Amino acid sequence: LVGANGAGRMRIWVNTQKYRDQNDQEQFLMKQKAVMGISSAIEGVRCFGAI
Amino acid sequence: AGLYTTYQLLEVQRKLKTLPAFFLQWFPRQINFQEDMIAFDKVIQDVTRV
Repeated sequence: LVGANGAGRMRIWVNTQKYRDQNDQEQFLMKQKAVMGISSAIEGVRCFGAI
Repeated sequence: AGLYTTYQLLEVQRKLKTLPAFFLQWFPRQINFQEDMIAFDKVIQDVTRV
């Protein structure tokens, strides 16, 4: 959804993956009635404790 | 003419109706088996679970 000279651009993704619940039910991974906008500057960290 | 007329016959006009293969184009494999039945197996493996 870009403007003219690479300005104000939006990339639209649609996600409807369905994981199986803890209680063994179908549930939508991305929430279906919602809009999420995420950037790569969230800089997330995979934490792993002790086994 | 006289008793009855003469005739020059042209070619026979044969209206011929066919039924060409539109649905068979998705059925490519042919199996000519002599046995009784045909066994299938379908397996669904649910992995997408937390």
